[PDB]
Amino acid sequence: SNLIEVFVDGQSVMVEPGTTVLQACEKVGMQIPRFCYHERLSVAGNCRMCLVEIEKAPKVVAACAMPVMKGWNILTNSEKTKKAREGVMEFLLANHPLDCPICDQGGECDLQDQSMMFGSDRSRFLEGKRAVEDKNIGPLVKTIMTRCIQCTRCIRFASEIAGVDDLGTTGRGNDMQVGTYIEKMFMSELSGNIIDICPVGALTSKPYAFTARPWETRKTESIDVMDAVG
Amino acid sequence: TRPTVRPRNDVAHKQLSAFGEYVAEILPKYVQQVQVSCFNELEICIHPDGVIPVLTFLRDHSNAQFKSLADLTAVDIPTRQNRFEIVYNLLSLRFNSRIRVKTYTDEL
Amino acid sequence: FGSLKDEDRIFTNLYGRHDWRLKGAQSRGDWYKTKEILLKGPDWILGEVKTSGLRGRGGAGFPTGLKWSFMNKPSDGRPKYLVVNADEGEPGTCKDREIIRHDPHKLVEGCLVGGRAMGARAAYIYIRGEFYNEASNLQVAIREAYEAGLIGKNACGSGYDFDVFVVRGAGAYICGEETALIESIEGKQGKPRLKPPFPADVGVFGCPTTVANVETVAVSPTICRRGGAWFASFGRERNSGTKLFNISGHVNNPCTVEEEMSVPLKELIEKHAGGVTGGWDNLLAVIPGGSSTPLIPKSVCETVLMDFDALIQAQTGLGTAAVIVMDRSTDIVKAIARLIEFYKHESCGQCTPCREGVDWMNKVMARFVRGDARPAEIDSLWEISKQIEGHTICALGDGAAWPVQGLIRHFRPELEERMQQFAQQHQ
Amino acid sequence: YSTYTFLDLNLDLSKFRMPQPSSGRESP
Amino acid sequence: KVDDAKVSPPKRAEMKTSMESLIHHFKLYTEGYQVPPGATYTAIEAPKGEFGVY
Amino acid sequence: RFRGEHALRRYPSGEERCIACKLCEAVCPAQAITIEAEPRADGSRRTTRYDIDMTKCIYCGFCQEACPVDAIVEGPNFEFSTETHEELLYNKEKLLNNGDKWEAEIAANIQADYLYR
Amino acid sequence: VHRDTPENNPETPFDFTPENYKRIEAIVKNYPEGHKAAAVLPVLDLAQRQNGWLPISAMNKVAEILQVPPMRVYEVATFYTMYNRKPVGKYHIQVCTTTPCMLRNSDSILEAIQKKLGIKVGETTPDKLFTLIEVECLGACVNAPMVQINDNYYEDLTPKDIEEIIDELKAGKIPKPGPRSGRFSCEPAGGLTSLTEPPKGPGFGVQ
Ligand SMILES: Cc1cc2nc3c(=O)[nH]c(=O)nc-3n(C[C@H](O)[C@H](O)[C@H](O)COP(=O)(O)O)c2cc1C
Ligand code: SF4
Ligand code: SF4
Ligand code: SF4
Ligand code: SF4
Ligand code: SF4
Ligand code: FES
Ligand code: FES
Repeated sequence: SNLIEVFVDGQSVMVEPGTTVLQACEKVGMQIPRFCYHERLSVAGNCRMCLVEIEKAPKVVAACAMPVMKGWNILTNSEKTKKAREGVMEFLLANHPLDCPICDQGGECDLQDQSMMFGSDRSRFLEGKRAVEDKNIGPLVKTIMTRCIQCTRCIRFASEIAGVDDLGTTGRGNDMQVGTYIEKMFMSELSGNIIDICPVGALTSKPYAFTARPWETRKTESIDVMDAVG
Repeated sequence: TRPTVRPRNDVAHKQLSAFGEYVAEILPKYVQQVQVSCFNELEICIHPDGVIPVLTFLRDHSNAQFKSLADLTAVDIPTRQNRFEIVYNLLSLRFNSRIRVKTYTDEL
Repeated sequence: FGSLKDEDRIFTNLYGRHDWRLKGAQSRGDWYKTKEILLKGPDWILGEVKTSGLRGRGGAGFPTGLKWSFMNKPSDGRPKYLVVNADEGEPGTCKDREIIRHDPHKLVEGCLVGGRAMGARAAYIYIRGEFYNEASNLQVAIREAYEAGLIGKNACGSGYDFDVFVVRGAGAYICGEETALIESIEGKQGKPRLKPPFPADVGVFGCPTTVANVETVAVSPTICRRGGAWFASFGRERNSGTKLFNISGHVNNPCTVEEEMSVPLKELIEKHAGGVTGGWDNLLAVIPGGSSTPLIPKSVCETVLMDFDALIQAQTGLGTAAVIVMDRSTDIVKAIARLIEFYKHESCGQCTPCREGVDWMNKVMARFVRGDARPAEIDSLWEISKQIEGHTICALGDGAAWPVQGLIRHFRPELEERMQQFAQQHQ
Repeated sequence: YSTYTFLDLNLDLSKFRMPQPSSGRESP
Repeated sequence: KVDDAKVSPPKRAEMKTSMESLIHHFKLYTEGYQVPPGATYTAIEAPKGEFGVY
Repeated sequence: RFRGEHALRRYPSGEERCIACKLCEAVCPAQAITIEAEPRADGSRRTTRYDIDMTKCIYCGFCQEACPVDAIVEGPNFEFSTETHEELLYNKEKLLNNGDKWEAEIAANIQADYLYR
Repeated sequence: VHRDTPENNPETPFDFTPENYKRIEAIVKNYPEGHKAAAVLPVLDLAQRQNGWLPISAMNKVAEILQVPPMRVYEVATFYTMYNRKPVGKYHIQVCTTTPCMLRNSDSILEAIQKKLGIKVGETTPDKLFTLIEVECLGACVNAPMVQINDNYYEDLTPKDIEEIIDELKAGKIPKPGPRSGRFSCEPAGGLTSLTEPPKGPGFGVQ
């Protein structure tokens, strides 16, 4: 009664008519690597770090946005997929300058816990690396835009939830920045909450700015009372 | 794959399937599980009852010698609900092999 | 294919060029029988083109006959439109804008007669604004007829007639895809969508649209006016019709001509009119597609007929319908870089393979040409090109590598010796 | 040929003769 | 060194220019390798007798 | 390749080559090292407290080999042995001198040894 | 070029001629209602026309007309090409340089301008009226290294007569935006003749 069976890696699983690959292949316990996809936001296609390899068809699809039809064999781990996820994450390390000693996300970043486990080994480039320039927003968000893997996860969020529509995409070709065309500072509530979003260290917090790396701390859960919702 | 990856060897993995097949055959009062470590070693999961008994069968026979006791040890695991573990480890001088014998327990 | 031609008579699918530019009764050819066509059931037109089965001029396969009798069979709540590229993206195409320049009276019919098949509502066209003068005149051509009462809202004789709303772009490639054009018809920035939403006939302006091309909707009325049994004339049992080629880059008088399929390139290039460079001993290094196909050397190309699937027999086919060649002085390695230096400027830039993946080549291509650090690179640079295929959304990536993919094929040494030419030089 | 002056082109015959539009809403 | 570089650090010429040579030198000096589960044993001949590791 | 008393170099006109990237701290088996950064006035980061305990240090050669900016370096002088354990704990500004007392020793070893690793 | 504005004309000010508010009635008339919300492509460009290059207060103005937050404009003007954000000259000229246009040696119709016109590429003439660029994919490659001026194009050119096309323009004379030499329409020549005919006595597929 309204569900499909589809074999993920040779194992049957039920899925409502209209869940994507990624929401199926999560049900059996795998992460297709993720960059532009995020639950609470919307979805677009511009990372290209999830390429699942469908069974018996020469093209390679993308497991973010595309439905799942009567059962494919959704083949995560083969010699075809592993030919892509290694071939994208050597691209987005083309320009990503040689920070990590001092990029304040240097203990969680996702150009780090992907690109050891999944993807490449060493580099062949050998010369290059645009460096654009930063600006400022407010006395919270600190902005070095030299990095920006350009998921566009900070942008779909402004026009989304916190309704302030400002941030934009300015340019064409190898060069497009993100931050605002004019000089407008961007300030509101919940918009100090961006710096969970951005998967690499473009947007990092001001007061905390340089104090400690995040392997040393101690997570002791708590509750915030200044106000109603807690 | 060859250059940096450890080359495997099959023969060692065929026999230690057999010779361990049937020590679940001739002492089923005791042995509750057996398997083959991908590196060609065996692990015999044995109830705590047979300890003196099973070894004694492993102590002498013409098909399994296992005279040399090398390493007794332990591991202690919470959330196993029977805490500790033993692992006996025995070398059979004639037949060139290692077969380890795991037996659980508690404190009391 | 018959006699290995592809001839040109005064019997062709295009009426006139130097005769009458302005309006009128369509003195002879056009606007002839209408009320009889439209008054018969619409699906009579559908599949009646199958007698021809036009592959389409949009630079691809997928015969135009299917997609219109394809979905957009039903209708429910929301109107359907027509978006017909007038744009040219490919360098040296030039086929377009000659249709519009001296004879606009054809296509406004081409939609009206065409749009009835879609069951559509309105008519949009689109034109690169970079043509200011010629594109400006269509409105007159619209008015000079439409004002007479030839179109809309019943015109003529049916209860169904609707007008055509011109628009314009600026720095577009956008015709580089459908599902981009229908986005920048709207006024967003133009980043083409993902291809399978709901492919291009579900997700649309507000509501299903179909993206046609120029001579796909231009030649439809005259092929539904007569058709046949002459609809299939030249070309084998697969591809059939007579399209336009526009020769460029070495010839006596590079100019358009109507030529049917299966024409060999050795008589066609030489003809219309001369071969003015060396018809041979000029080495004839040729490009079948405009930008979408790599080189062919002096080999079977010259006997290879221009039929589509005949070209897939070679390492690359071409749907673009254009020709650029070379003789002697033009250094190919020098002359292919400014085909790549072009790609880097026309790309959207969403996807990680396209952006940041084309420059990796374009930054190195100025090593080879200049002549510079050692081989074994060539072996890599091939893999890069092999590494962008299923990885990009639009075809611009799949149309990004082929020139370089097919340069490493067909010419080995010209590079190998030049890296020496600077190697010995360094010494 | 007329560098400026898209006017009557856009606003003369087009303005009166582009019916209705209904175009609906989309309030939103 | 072993070549594959997930288990070996790179040189000081390589970690100091290209990109991939931090993220495998800067995650290799905080957490370690990732070495699959499962038990071993081994032995050698040390000058006075055997030596184990279990 | 000998190991011994510690130092902190500086380039030509001096930058205190250490950037406080908190590594030579995190590979240390014995856990001698102790580092506290905090942004220096211009905005380039440097240290404040840097303390190698000289009793705990087990002389690995793990803190010579993790520093990417190539600061901290085990000297080749066995000058040691003072009479009070209140002492051997080092601060920052004991080290630098102890590493500017000879840089004619150090700066000429690495350029023998750095071609191997 | 850079895509940030150093607060040039935040209030320039700027406004549309009251002759233009009667056309914007017609443009929006095109689209359906409630989605209207972007006519921006003509409307933002019409504003370029009234002025000749649009300052930042032009980008802010249309937002007050179109009620879209004016980062949904500054974006669209930085994507396309035709719009000129910075100031320009009286004639903004193009030299098509691409594979076909290279094969016929567009460099011919390019430099020998520096020896004539006496300015570099990408630089406006010291006064106003001239600047120089090059672009790709416009019009025809069937012609010679064709050239664009502003609203027109000169097909089938050569270094000899383009000396005139600039120099007669410096005088204020406008020399016929067409392929001045060879064939006027870019004709096949080789089957141009054809003897046009009515469509073969219709009544064909009447069935
Ligand atoms: C770089 C590029 C440029 C293109 N330029 C055009 C163009 O100028 N005109 C056009 O009709 N299609 C162009 N296309 C392809 C569009 O996909 C095509 O117009 C659309 O698929 C409509 O096809 P159809 O109407 O023949 O079915 C271009 C594609 C690319 C990648
Ligand atoms: S920012 Fe992300 S990527 Fe750039 S260095 Fe620090 S970690 Fe490595
Ligand atoms: S912040 Fe860094 S990551 Fe987040 S969007 Fe802007 S650039 Fe892309
Ligand atoms: S290639 Fe990637 S970036 Fe370039 S246009 Fe097509 S999608 Fe946008
Ligand atoms: S030397 Fe290397 S490790 Fe010791 S502090 Fe300076 S940077 Fe961090
Ligand atoms: S010297 Fe040996 S012990 Fe002292 S810090 Fe460096 S590594 Fe840890
Ligand atoms: S994660 Fe695949 S689209 Fe962003
Ligand atoms: S591309 Fe240069 S003129 Fe068409």
